[PDB]
Amino acid sequence: GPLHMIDYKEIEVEEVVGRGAFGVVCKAKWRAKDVAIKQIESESERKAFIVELRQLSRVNHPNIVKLYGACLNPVCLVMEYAEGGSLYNVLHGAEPLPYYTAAHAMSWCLQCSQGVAYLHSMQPKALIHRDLKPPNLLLVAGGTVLKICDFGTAGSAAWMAPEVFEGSNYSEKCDVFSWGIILWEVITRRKPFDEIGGPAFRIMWAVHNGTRPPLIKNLPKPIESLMTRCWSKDPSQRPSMEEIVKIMTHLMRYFPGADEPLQYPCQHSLPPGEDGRVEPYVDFAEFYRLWSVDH
Ligand SMILES: CC(C)Oc1c(NC(=O)c2csc3c(=O)[nH]cnc23)cccc1C(=O)N1CCN(C)CC1
Repeated sequence: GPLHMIDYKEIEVEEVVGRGAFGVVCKAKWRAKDVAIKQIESESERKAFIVELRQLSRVNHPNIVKLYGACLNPVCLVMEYAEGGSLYNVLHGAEPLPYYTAAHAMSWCLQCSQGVAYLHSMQPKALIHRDLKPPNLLLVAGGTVLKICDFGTAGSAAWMAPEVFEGSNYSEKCDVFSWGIILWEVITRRKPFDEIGGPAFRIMWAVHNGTRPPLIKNLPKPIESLMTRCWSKDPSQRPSMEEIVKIMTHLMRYFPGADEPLQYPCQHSLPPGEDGRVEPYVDFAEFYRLWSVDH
């Protein structure tokens, strides 16, 4: 795909917003447009920079970040600016947190899977993201449109498939595991394996033994099936991302109002930690209503 060579004199850096998977993201202006620039900081992030630049350029999809171009002095990428911030920040970040609905949660997960499905259909070899998690998912258009960023692989223990941290023969089915966890996360508004915590290896061990995050009380069985399939030990028993996009598209019939921008605040307090099952943040009342009207 097309790319622009950037003169750094054409960039006016406004403020530093935070760090990506590598480097530093800064809000900027270029060609009088609102951009986000990602500067390398460690010089050891050179491999990551080359990988992201290599992938983002050939990738072209509504649910993957627009790469506008690159500047080589100093070494930085010029991408689109995400107004809403990361999905992680929307779920768990700074108070006051925005209120969101089951429709949003389902819509976000559909959009995410849409991007990943595109990546998995790349020619001649599939493109695996290898790092799917809410900090690498961005929200634009008032939090109604999701974009995948941070392709530096193409603190992640909670979203990683068991075969990945085992160094084993992993395929694109590891992305499917990640998506499974993300689905659980947006439904519950809980950090996966927050209960476990510790350092990384404590989660890795838990997941490796077959620990998955707790089941959700009152969750629809078709969503529950999809979720628990996505996080099977055997990679072959997980669905394809092509199948996930189709299933999720069809469930959106029972999730209307997904295009309503995040605007209402939320004062969020959490139920007891481990009961076996957890309460969803979102309400499935309307789902069940619209379902029984059809079925
Ligand atoms: C992850 C973070 C930087 O994400 C935000 C962004 N990010 C972007 O616009 C962005 C555009 S491209 C791109 C990328 O490739 N990686 C990470 N972020 C981006 C913007 C505003 C707030 C946030 C946001 O959650 N922080 C709020 C403030 N906190 C100190 C840091 C997190």
